Amino acid sequence: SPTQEGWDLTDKATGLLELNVAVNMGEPDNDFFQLRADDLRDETAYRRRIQSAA
Amino acid sequence: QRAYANVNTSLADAMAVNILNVKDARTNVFWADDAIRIVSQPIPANHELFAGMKTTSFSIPDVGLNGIFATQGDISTLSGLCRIALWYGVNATRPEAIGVGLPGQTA
Amino acid sequence: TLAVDEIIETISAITPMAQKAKKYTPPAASMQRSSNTIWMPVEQE
Amino acid sequence: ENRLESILSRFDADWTASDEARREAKNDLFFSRVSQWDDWLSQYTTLQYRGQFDVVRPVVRKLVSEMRQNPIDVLYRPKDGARPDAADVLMGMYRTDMRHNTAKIAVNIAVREQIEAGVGAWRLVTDYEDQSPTSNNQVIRREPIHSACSHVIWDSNSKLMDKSDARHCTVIHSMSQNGWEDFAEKYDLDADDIPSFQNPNDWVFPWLTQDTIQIAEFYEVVEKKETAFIYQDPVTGEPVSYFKRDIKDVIDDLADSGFIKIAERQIKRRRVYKSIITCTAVLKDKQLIAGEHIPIVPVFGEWGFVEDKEVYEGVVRLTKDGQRLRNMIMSFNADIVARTPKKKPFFWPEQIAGFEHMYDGNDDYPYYLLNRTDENSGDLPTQPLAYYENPEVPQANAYMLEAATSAVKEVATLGVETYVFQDNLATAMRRDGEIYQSIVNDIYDVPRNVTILMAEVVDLATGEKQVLNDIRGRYECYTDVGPSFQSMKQQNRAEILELLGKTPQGTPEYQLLLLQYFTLLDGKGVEMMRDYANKQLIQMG
Repeated sequence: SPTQEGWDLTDKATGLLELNVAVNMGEPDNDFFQLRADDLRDETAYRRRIQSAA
Repeated sequence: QRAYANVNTSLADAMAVNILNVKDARTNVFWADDAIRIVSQPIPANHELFAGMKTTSFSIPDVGLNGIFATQGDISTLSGLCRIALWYGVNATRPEAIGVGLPGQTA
Repeated sequence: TLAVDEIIETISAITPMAQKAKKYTPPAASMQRSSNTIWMPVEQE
Repeated sequence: ENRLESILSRFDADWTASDEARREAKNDLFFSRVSQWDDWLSQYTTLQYRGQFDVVRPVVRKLVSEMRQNPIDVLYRPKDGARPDAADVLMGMYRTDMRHNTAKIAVNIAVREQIEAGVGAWRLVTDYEDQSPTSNNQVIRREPIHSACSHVIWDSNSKLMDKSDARHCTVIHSMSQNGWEDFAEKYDLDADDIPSFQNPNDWVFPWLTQDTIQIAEFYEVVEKKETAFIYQDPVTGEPVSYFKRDIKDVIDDLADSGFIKIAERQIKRRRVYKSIITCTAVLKDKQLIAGEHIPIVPVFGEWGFVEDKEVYEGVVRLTKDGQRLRNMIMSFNADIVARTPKKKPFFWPEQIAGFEHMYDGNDDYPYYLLNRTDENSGDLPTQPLAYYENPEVPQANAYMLEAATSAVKEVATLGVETYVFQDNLATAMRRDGEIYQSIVNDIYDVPRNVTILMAEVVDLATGEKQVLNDIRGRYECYTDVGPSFQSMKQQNRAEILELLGKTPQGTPEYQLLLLQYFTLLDGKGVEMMRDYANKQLIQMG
């Protein structure tokens, strides 16, 4: 806020100014993989891959 | 408007700029805690991608972020795809509050 | 057109050999990381 | 051969068998609890108006309130030919450990889920309480299960409503990281290796963090013959005790105390084993638990089989179509009201050129003026003024809103009243009583009442641990359903008031009145009345 001194302030009122800033997001960060149905009889590698992805 | 002033004068004609990083140096970084924010959102399951995918949430540890774990299966080739996505953006809302420290900047 | 959906059966197959042959189901994780093969010893002489 | 493979194959068999019913029950829960626009799941749409003008929540609330006004609880009654007070000890124990808030909350949760989706459930567990124990420094409590449709996967080869013929059941628990750490602390698991199982929940609402850690507990019942040892009680008679229950602790202590082994027999009974399992390993294998039945009690709504496939349903399933149609029509009408041009005149610019300020909506002029002449065409053509038509709700929209509302009204009538649902709750309560009786006989110190006083006969091992002794003649009372009472004194007061409500004003009326005074609480005035009543009863003899 500004300020002004004195008793008489005719025509010396001031408006309100509120600035702003913008926020935005980037491209997603991914993990992506493919498996066949014969490779899921163990699942240990699958779970370890999920945790490593996190 | 002058209430927001932050420099004593303005940029006036041929004023020399000085580069302050004159050697390579790993940076030390200080800030006020509210200067860096991380705007994050789970990817909606109605997205054009993740179309035939079954999507659930996925809590990324340590940091307070949640991404999407989406999975799909294929019957022709008895296969499947896993996709872990994370949607976020790091925003510096108070760059005047963020700072950097450059030791050994001998010209 | 008039039509009835009773099936006219035409095949009656029988399975003696695969009924008599014993079925073996080894552990799946072991087969997965052993390339779907398993060894058995042979009676010693 | 692999225990993990066997447990898995069973679980996937049951989980595949119960797919459609579980999906419909979860959709019923979502519809009746969170939102009626199951659109967030997967539809590529925009931001339109979607309002929920509910017409089914009043019915669900009415049903739940009606069934809450009528509490139901187990009631143990002595069998035919047994001692007339054979069930008082069991009833007292049951009231003592089922008067808590946890038991009432479990029953209420199961009832609400039974009304809404079609299936609910609860669990009976045991623990070591050292401040206020029910018996043997132990307490049997009851715990709730939320979303039983997806969280309790019963045996697929079960054709009974209470699942008394089920042989295994897997219960799935999803918890946060701290929840997992405390679970591991409680069950002596390795908290570092985060477990993972079949996720029972679907991310259907814009929740941020739903859940990430899952585990299951596999209960299985085995019916086999085990050795039963016959002894000679040093007081009188011959008691029986299973070999496994005193295999090592007191097997040589009975002889020292005064019990002599008469005979050894084989008796068939059931034992229950729990396995804490994840998707890739077994953490606890076959831990024995108390009782002969699986400690999960299910409650059903409308239950049956279609073709070797289970179908259960509450009240919300058929109202979904009419409710969704009514929501859609009301949203369409709201769009009609919002985005539609209002009624205003159609003008040519030259018809009001220069007079445009008269028509802006003020009230400063006594009339409106229009231009009459055109310099190129002599005169402006004359045509009656036209006004944009007022918005109207289509006859189809009105007819279908009324029709869909009427359809929901006609189909959301459970029964005429919740008699069938309360009868299913009574079936579940009878199952709870059976399970609790088995667990009590396994862990509590049940005395035997002689007609010569209650005889509590037990012995302690060298490790200062008490090993209970219950004779095989334990099932002396059966299970029924009665009103819910918080204590045996309350039950006695209810019985005396009921008897007084049917005895005429004879001498038994005086007797029952004095009895009612005897069974009163204590302040000072009721203390005086009870003292007088006891004196009068003793004097009368």
